[PDB]
Amino acid sequence: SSESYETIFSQRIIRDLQKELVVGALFEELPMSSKILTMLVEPDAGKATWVAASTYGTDTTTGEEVKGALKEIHFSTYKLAAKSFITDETEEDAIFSLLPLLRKRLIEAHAVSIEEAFMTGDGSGKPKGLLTLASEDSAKVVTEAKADGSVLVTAKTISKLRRKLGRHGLKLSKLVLIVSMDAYYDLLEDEEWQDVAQVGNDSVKLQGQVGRIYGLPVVVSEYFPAKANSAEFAVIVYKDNFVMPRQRAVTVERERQAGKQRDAYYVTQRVNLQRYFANGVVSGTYAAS
Amino acid sequence: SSESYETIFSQRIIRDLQKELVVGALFEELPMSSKILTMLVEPDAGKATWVAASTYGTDTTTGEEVKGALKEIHFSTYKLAAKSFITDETEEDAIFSLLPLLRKRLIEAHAVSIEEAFMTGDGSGKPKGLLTLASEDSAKVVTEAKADGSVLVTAKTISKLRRKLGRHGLKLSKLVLIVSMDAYYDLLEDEEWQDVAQVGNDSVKLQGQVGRIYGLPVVVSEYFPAKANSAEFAVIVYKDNFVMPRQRAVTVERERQAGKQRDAYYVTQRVNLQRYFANGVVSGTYAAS
Amino acid sequence: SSESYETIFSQRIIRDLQKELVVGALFEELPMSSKILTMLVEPDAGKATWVAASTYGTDTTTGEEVKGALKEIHFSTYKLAAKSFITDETEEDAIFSLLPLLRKRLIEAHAVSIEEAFMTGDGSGKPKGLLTLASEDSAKVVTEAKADGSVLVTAKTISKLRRKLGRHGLKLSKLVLIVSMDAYYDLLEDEEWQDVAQVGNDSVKLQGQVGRIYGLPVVVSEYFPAKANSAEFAVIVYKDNFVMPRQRAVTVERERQAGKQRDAYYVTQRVNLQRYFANGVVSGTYAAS
Repeated sequence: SSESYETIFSQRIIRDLQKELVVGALFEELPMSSKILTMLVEPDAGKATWVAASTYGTDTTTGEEVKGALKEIHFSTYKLAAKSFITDETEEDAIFSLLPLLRKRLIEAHAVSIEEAFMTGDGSGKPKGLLTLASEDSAKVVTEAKADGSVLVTAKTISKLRRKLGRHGLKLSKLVLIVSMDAYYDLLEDEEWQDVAQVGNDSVKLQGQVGRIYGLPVVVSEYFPAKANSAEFAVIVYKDNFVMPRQRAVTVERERQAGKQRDAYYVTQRVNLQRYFANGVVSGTYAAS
Repeated sequence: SSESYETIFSQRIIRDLQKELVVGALFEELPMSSKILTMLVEPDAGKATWVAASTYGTDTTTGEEVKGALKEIHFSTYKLAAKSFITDETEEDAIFSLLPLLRKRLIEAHAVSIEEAFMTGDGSGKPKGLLTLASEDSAKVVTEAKADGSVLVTAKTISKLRRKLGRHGLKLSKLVLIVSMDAYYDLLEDEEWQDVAQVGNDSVKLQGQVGRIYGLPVVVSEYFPAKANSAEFAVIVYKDNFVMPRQRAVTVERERQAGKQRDAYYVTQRVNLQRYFANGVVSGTYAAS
Repeated sequence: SSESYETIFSQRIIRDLQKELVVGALFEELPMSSKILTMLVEPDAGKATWVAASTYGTDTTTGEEVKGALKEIHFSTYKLAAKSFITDETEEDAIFSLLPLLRKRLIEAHAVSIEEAFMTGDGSGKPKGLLTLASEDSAKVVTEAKADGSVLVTAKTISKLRRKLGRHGLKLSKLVLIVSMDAYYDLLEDEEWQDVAQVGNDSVKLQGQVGRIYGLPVVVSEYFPAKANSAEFAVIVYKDNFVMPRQRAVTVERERQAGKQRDAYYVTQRVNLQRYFANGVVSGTYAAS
C-alpha cells in the first residue's frame, strides 16, 4: 500500500519550484480564498498616474485621461487535467523513497502543458490563453513582414510594435518580447541589434529571458507557432495586465481502488490567466503572406 | 454537511408536489411492498359469472369461455434516475438556499422526460408508453384525418371511437382526452365547441385540464409527435384501461465522488405503468399516409 | 441630534412592508449574501434526465446535445441608493416629531424608481430590464394589435404565445402578463374582453394580482411608453422565468457633516434580479407595426 498523503507538502514546494520556468508568466499571484476576485479598477490608460495636487482641479486639457481601456476584471480560476496513475501498487515491497523521484518530471509535464495553455488557451481544462486571447484584441498587425522571406523581423517590426504599444502600456515597461522560434530565427542573423540582438546577454541586469532587442527579453521557445502564419512578437507590458491568481494548490488524492490494480494521483492545476485592460500585447504577424 | 440526508428532504418533497404533473398520467398509484408483484387471477374478460348458477350452469358455449384474463397478472417496475450533480467543489460557502433555489428542476425535468416516456415508450427502461401501447391496439386505426391539409374531424372520430370502446367503457366518468397542441390549434379555436372544445373551461369545475370536449379534460402537445401520421387525440378510460404500480418512494444518494471535484447524486425512481385486458385506447389515425 | 442612528430598522422594516408593488417588486427572491453568487450549473436545458439506460442510450445525435449548458450562473448585485438629506443645522428648534413626519416619501421615491428601472433597464447598474428584455429577446413578434386605434384587443396573441411558452415551460402556472393602461381599458370593460379579465379579480382566489386571464393576472403599473409602439403585454411565466437574487438589508447612511447649511442621509438598497434561463418571456405584440 504505497501513496498515502505525504508527497503533498513536497508538491507544494514543487509548485514553488516550478514557477521556475517563466516562459510566459511573471505577474501577480493573487491569493484566492473565494472563487472570483473582481475589481472594476480605475484603468491603466485613463490614469493619469499623476495629477497636479497643487494647481487646478483638472479643467483644460483635461484630466480623465484618454482611451482606453476597459474590461470588467474578475478572477475565477480554472482546472487543468494532469491526474495520473502509474505502475502503482507494484511497489508493495516497501519502497517509500522511490515516489518523488518517480515524480518530479510529470509535475514538470503538467507545468509544460500549463505554460503552453497560458500561451494558448480558450478555457477548456486549462484557463484563458494568449493566442486564443489577443488574436482578437489589437495584437495581430498584418503585415509587418513577408512570410519568412527576408523579413523586416529585425527591430523595426518591434519598433512599430513598441510605438503602437506606447498607449496600451507606456514605454519599455514592460513592453517585452516573446517570439515563436522561426520568428527568432529571423531575429537570429538579424542586423538589428541596434542596441543588442545575438547572442546579446547583454547587460543582463533586470530580466533578459532568451534574446533582447531594445532590451526586449525575447522568449523564443516555440510556444507560439510560426509556419509563416502565426505569432512572432510580444511587445507587452507584463507588469500591469495578465496575472495568474492562485487559489490554494493543485493537490492530489492518492485514491485506492480504482480497478485494474491501479491507484491515482490527481495532478490538477487550479489557477487562471486573465488580463486587466484592453491591450497590453501585440502578437505576430508574420502571416503566410 | 449538505449534499446529504439533510438535503434529500428538499430534494424528495419535489416528487410529492410534482408527481402531480397533469400532462400524461393519472391512475390509482399502487403502493408497493415487494417488487416483482404478480397476481394469478383471470380477470373478467369473459364473465358472466352466474345465470343464477341455476337449473342450468352454462355448460355449452363456451368452456372457459374466452380469454380470460389470465396474463398472468405480473408487475416488474423500472429504475428511473438522472444523475444529479452540483458544483461539488466551489460552495464551501454554506449557500444551501442554493440547492432549493438551484434545482427543484431535477425531479421536474426528470418527470418531463418521464412523461415523454409515458406517452411514448417501448417498455424497457421505461415501463409502458402510451403511443407505443397505442401502437399495438390499432388505436391509430386508419383513418380519421386527412394528412395536415385542412384536417376536418371535429369530435366525429371521438363519437366513433367513443362507440369503439363503448364496449366496456361507459361515458364520461372518467374517460379522458389528450390531444396535440397542433390539435389544440386545428380544433380549439375552431368554431367548435362541437359539443365543446372551446371554451372548455367550462366552469372551471374540479381539477380538469385545458379545454374540454363533452366533459373530458384535455391535454396537448410535444410528446405527441405531430407529422400528420399520429394519434393527435388520446382517448381511453384511464380507470379501466391502465394503472400505476408505483414502488420506489424516492431515494437519491449523496455519496461523493465521481471525481474532478464534482460528485454524485441519482434521482432513483421505480414506478410502473400497467393495465389489464386488451384494447383500451383507440386514438388516431389521423395519418400522413 | 438625530439622523445618524436612531430610526433605521424603522426604514428597513417599512421597506419590507412596502416592498409591495405587485408588478415585479415581489418575484423569485433570493435573499442573497454573496457578492456574486456564481455557479456553473446545467439546469433544465439538454437533458433527457433519466432515459431507459438499459439498452442503447445516447449514441448518435448529438452528444452535448444542444444547450447544454453554461451561463455561468453568476449573481452579482445592483446598488440602489438614495441620497436625500435635509439640513438639520438650524432646522432643529425642537422638531423631532418630524422624524415621525419626514421620512416615508423617500422609500416611495425608492420603489418607484426601483420598478421603472426594473422593468426597463440595461444591466449597467440596474439589472437588465424586463421590457427591455423582451426587446433583446425580440419576444415581441408583431403585429397582433393595430397600434393605438382599432386595436384588436384579443387573446389569440395570448393563446399563441401561451403555448409558445408552453412549448418552453408549461401552461397555467403561473403564466403572467403586465399590461398598459392603454391595455387596461383596452382589455378592461371592453366587450369580450376576452378570454377572461372580466371580472378582474378574476376570482380573486389566488395569492394576489388584479385580473386573471386563465391564470394570467393583469398588471397595468403604467410604464409602457404608448405612442402606438411598445408591447402592451408581458407574456411570461413568472414561476419559470427570472429570479431575484435580492441582496442586502438596507442601512441608510445618515452621515452628519456635510456641513455649511446642510447634512447627509444617503440611503441604499442592493438586490439583483436575474434571468434564469433562455427565452421565457414574450410581450405584446401589438406595436406601431
